[PDB]
Amino acid sequence: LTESSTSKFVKINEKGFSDFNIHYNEAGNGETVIMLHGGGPGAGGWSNYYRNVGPFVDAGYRVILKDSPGFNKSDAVVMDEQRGLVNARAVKGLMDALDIDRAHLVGNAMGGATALNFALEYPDRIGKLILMGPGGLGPSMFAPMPMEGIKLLFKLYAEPSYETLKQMLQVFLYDQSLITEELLQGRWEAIQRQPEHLKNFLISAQKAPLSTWDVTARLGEIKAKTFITWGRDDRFVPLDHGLKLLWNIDDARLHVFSKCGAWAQWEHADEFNRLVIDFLRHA
Amino acid sequence: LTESSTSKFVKINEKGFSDFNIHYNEAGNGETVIMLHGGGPGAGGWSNYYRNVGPFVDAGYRVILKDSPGFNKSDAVVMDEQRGLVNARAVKGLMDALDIDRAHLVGNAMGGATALNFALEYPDRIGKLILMGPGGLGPSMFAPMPMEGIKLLFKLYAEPSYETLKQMLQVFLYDQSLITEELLQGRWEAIQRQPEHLKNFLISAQKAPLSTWDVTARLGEIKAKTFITWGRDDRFVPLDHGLKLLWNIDDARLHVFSKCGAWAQWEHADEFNRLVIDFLRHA
Amino acid sequence: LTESSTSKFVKINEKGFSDFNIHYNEAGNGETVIMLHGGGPGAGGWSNYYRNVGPFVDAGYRVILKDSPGFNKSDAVVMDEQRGLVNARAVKGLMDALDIDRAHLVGNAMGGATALNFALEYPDRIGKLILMGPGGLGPSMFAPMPMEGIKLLFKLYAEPSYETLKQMLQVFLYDQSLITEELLQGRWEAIQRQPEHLKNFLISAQKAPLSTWDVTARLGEIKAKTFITWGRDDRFVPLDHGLKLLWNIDDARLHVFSKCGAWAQWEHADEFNRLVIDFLRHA
Amino acid sequence: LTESSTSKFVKINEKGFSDFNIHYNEAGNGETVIMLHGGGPGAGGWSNYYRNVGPFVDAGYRVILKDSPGFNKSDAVVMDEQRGLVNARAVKGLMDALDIDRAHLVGNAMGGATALNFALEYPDRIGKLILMGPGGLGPSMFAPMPMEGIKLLFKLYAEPSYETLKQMLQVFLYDQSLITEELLQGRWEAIQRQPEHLKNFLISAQKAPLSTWDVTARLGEIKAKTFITWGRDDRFVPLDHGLKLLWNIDDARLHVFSKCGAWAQWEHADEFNRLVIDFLRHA
Ligand SMILES: O=C(O)/C(O)=C\C=C\C(=O)c1ccccc1
Ligand SMILES: O=C(O)/C(O)=C\C=C\C(=O)c1ccccc1
Ligand SMILES: O=C(O)/C(O)=C\C=C\C(=O)c1ccccc1
Ligand SMILES: O=C(O)/C(O)=C\C=C\C(=O)c1ccccc1
Ligand code: NA
Ligand code: NA
Ligand code: NA
Ligand code: NA
Repeated sequence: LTESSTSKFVKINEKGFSDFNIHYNEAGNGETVIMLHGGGPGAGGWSNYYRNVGPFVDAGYRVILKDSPGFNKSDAVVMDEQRGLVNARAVKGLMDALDIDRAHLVGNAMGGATALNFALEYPDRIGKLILMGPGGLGPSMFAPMPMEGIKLLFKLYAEPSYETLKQMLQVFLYDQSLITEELLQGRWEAIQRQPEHLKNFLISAQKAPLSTWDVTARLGEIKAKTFITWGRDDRFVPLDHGLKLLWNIDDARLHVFSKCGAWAQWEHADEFNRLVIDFLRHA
Repeated sequence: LTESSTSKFVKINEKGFSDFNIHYNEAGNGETVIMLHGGGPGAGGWSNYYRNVGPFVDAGYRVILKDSPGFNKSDAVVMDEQRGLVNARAVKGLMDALDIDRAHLVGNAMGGATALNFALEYPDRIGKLILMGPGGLGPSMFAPMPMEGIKLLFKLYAEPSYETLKQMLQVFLYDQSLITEELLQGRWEAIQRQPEHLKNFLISAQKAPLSTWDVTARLGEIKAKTFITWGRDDRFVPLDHGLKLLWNIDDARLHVFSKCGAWAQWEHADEFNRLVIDFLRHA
Repeated sequence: LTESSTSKFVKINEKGFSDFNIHYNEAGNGETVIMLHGGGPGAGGWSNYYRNVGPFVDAGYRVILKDSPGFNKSDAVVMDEQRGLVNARAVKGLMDALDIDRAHLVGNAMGGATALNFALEYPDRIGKLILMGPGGLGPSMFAPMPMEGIKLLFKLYAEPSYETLKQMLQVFLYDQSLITEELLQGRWEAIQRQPEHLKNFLISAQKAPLSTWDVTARLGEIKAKTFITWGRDDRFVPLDHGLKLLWNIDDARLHVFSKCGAWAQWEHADEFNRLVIDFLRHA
Repeated sequence: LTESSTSKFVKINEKGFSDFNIHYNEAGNGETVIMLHGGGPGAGGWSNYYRNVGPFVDAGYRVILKDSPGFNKSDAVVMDEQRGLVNARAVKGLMDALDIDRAHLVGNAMGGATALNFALEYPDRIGKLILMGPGGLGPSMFAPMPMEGIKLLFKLYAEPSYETLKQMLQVFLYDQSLITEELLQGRWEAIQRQPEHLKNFLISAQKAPLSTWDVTARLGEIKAKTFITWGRDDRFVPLDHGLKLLWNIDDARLHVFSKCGAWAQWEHADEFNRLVIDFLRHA
């Protein structure tokens, strides 16, 4: 599978969205699993999940790697509401357009926020819920905020450079040897190709600060079976939030990977794939 | 499989042990997995692991449910050293007697301490290491100690009664509906059948308090791939110790079950069996 | 100072309360400090704060040790709303009746909940806010709930006995040598003298479970300078809630006493008195 | 009081030290309080404690602001052992040279490590122990390590610049408005004046990594009354280590300041001074 061979576009129409272009990468034909990416400069579905798409398709799922609004090849947008919710509206728009009744969701960081908001807003449209270090769940009991990684994410949005990108990826990943030229060049291309996304993200963030994303009080509404993953060494979203989700969601479990930053699906892809596929099949 | 059909005895000779009788329950014939039980009155291998033995044997392992010294049908003993270490010596004694070169270990609570000590003392004799809420790892950063459950364990040792046993099991398990008459009668029979074990446990505990069990400082020596499990609702061994192990053992992961006390292998048997079998096969 | 010499009654009329009798103990004539007690059987203002009233009066404060509705010598009541809020309404009723414009509040456990609700509902009527292990702030990130101490508090409400009272106090206090016959007999007398309070508490608790008390989401509204204290060894209200308050209230500090249960003002009276008086004078 | 008027030098001779020059700033004549600084580039006694020296002297103490070996105006040194211990040896050397029998110690970060090692090695020579976010106490249960601030401290040691110094101070302090030109120019002068200290620090750190500083296992030996302070927002030394000390030292208390980085004695000087003076007088 390649980005090119799996690349698709769909126009969505949900609430605020009118004829809004969503890019996604699709493979497989079984039960639908929609995978949702983080909010860093240059993020997108394919780059975030390229180590996961194959095994999930092999396991028999239909995998959709979605570009959230204002990222990668989806349309540009300035958001005045918290991104988790707006993003979830876009997932519903995509599912309606593609005639998908229910989907399992997988989301890291911003994508975890998207997935939480979707489960809250459209409980009849979700299967299982897989969350990797979801962002926006209020203060940490231990970590000073903004987190180290979030400071770098804002620095790169405001003053994009290849050097600052490398600095951000060094904080993002636990194992520095994973930062190949291929990874760097790829993310840098996505940043260079869509400068408007960077500008728009910063305007959006002013309009709706991270505090507005906090859906903690509503977590008791979630009836989806939930699998929470965390990197032990995540410098972007605090580990204690894994506990917050575990205590507040009715049917959840928590898996923490050692030697792992904020990209567990990439850093620990084999174990992540096995655990999540097992969860989807058997939980 | 039944307790009777799987029941075996072996005399061990390791360090302090001379012609010491160890009872165990064995089934299967593949790679050896030795499962080690907790330290509560009436504990033993079969009762602790009866929901696990079948699936592990089905998966192709040789399962040995070991009775630790001073429990169930193994010989009575008064220990002057911390039980984790003495217990680990007994595992080695059993393996030598049965000509087993390496074993995967599974242990909860006291059995987790046994398994940690074994990995430390005999690193050439262990495969993978599976730890469920291991006891004795020093103070908690959050929980007042002695833990609520430990107070009840000592109360039942000192003044055994069916009522106090039920009180202890109510704290041990998250879901109260799991406390059937079968469970209660079974544990009560093991308590009634070996009063000497109760007396000896209390003498042992005076000679080597829980502080003596703390092997935290040596955790960096462990080279075994390690899978740590915890019940979110464990009132016997504090949840933050799962983090302690995750930060201090080189290659570990942590899985926390929601709605789960100190007997995760029984309370969440299906998920526990699937996760641990996957770990043994693929990690 | 004695209970008898300081004993007063005042009828209150606030919202739901009509000609409702509130008992309190008053001494001193400076700035008013209202001290609010916990929710255990037999609790009351004088017994909870008798080691604190003298030093605060010596420091120049007017101290009011208030009996909350449904405790000690205040009127009996069945509450259908969370007690923190109803209790706070009663504090306002008392202050209005006594022509007190602003008060500093001190409250432990249930009384901490009362004080938080008061600061939220009547921000113009509070000076400084002193909180000792306040109850009802939602789940713990570490402690299984209901807490060990809360289980015993409900057991004593339902089946009052001198033995169960002693068991509860053993969990309440860190240092067992503090449990004198005087303490036990005193609390037992308050329990024996007002059986209706026990019955009513249990009815109230069914109508408004501890979850209803959770004001976490509103903590950002508190503008009062806040001093949070915790016992390291509190088995009634979880230590991590001290962190929750510290991160969520604008101007707070946290002081944790070692070797201390849920009655820090009594167990560590000298240090508590010095710290809180310094805070009132200088913060 | 000024740096110049209080400036003194003393040659020390303790274990490895031979005629080793120690610089310190002294004022007052009562009970001796030795204050010990952190390990950042350009750190020293006067700059670290200039908001504290006056009030402590006013309270009646003899205050010695000590420059640790390899900092500020003390002699250059390459250390092959953990700095906490070597530093503590230097404190003893100073006390012996000045005929001081016992001292109260105050230390932040590296200085907290110095003070812990001193209490362990010379328990007959310490009064009370005041610890502000002491460094080197092993892994955090929550924070990825090396901490954000420690990364910047090493960056500034290796590539000193005014810009990198400002970046470090921005992480060091919670309130950015405290970073005046006076603060920056002062620290920069100390860095420019002693380049050899920077080079030597980096050589020392290679010889004895932060892991070597971990004295956790010995904390039970400390008999000194101990006051632990932490900044809620400390990005250099993890907040949970305040809990570690509180559970492991016999007679400790913990005070956490909100809106506070790694320099609590400067960021919250008034409250810090009041609390520590009260502790020295009355605990
Ligand atoms: O998208 C990425 O891969 C990336 O580099 C960082 C993602 C950061 C987040 O999505 C995020 C969102 C909210 C809070 C914390 C973190
Ligand atoms: O063995 C059992 O099943 C049981 O009821 C309790 C086990 C308790 C422990 O083994 C234990 C050991 C050390 C510390 C904490 C807990
Ligand atoms: O009032 C007392 O002294 C007592 O024994 C226990 C108090 C318990 C509480 O007030 C309480 C309230 C809500 C949650 C936890 C604890
Ligand atoms: O000395 C300073 O003021 C400074 O900027 C940083 C101090 C850092 C430490 O001493 C330190 C030492 C060990 C671990 C963590 C932190
Ligand atoms: Na490489
Ligand atoms: Na049943
Ligand atoms: Na006594
Ligand atoms: Na300014």
